Amino acid sequence: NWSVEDIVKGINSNNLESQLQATQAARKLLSREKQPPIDNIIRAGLIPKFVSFLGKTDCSPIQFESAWALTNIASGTSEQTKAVVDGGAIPAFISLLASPHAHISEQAVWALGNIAGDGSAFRDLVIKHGAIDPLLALLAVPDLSTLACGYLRNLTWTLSNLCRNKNPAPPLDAVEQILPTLVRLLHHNDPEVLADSCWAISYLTDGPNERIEMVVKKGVVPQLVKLLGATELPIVTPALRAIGNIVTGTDEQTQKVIDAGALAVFPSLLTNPKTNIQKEATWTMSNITAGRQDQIQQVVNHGLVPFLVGVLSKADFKTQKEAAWAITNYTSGGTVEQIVYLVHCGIIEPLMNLLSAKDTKIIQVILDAISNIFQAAEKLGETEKLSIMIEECGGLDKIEALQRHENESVYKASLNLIEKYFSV
Amino acid sequence: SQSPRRRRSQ
Repeated sequence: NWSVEDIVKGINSNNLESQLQATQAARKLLSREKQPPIDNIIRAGLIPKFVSFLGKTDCSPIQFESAWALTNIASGTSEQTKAVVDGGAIPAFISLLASPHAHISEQAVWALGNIAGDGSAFRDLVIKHGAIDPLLALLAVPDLSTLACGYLRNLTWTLSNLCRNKNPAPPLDAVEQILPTLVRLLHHNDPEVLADSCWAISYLTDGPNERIEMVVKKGVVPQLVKLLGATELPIVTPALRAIGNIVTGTDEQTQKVIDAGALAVFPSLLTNPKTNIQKEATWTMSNITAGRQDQIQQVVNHGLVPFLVGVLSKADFKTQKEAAWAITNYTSGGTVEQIVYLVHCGIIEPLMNLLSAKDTKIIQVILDAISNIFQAAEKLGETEKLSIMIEECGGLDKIEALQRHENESVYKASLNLIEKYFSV
Repeated sequence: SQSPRRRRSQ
């Protein structure tokens, strides 16, 4: 509607009502779907004026309009977000969290979410300015259901950004301060609150075992497993990420996931029509089969080996690569009986067919698993029985062709295989 | 991961 030129004229008028009308006009310009003129507004020098309007407690309308305008500037590129921070906006927005007007405090929540979402530095800067205490105070009600639903979703999303990003991860004391509120939100019945809570938990568990432990010790794994079975893709996706993260930790952290019943949802996850769900579920499997023999046994007992055979047989190639890793981890740590069971489920033929892949890493992984299965066969005396199985499905052709392959590890291992199990 | 930034188009 208005031109930037006219907005500037109104803002510079030193007439509060004229300034309000011009700030609202800026807000509407910045709120249009078609390429908002953010850089034009910044170049006109308006950010410092918007920031000063955030402090006009006597004129809450101009606080709201300035907050909205600045929110949308901070929603753009890093350099645009930086312009808002450089104008002094962080402490001004934190001051607005205590506004008696819900729509104004909500806009400050939103703006701080955008600023913290830029990256690690601005996230930690929002924290150093003291955003966490007043953010959490807005949620200190006995039942979250009494809060307005849009208000609650905005607070959850902003808290999730305070949990987001690495190098560095969020300060340990900030995480520990936020976590109990996060756990409340993870048990709330709104699907958008649930999704962003799950995302927050997935960020917190994307790191070293000490960070996983701080989440797992709050008892959220059962709720994560429940959400793993949700019908809403926007909930299953972060729930699976968080579960996947947790099983990259210690065998005891992985056991909590198994204890909570996660493996029973993997028949559905490993056949999920959404390829990134299948991929992440198979990746998660590969870190469970890297565990203890008793954890491999629970994978067996839940009937999941046929599902791994399936994904190896037919899936998106990235998923098939995760399955190859799941099998190599299984054969690396499993008992002889567990490895025998894997052959009886049909692993050999799909394993052999993937030796035709161009990818050099997957060849080594598959060759490594064939090795581990042969070592199981040696312990039993059936090395030749296995060599005919690999022969019958056209496998021997592939290991044979592979000793003349560019890779050192591929040529060495494939030749070692030919020499030890396919000779006179 | 989801979008770190949200514009209010309202």
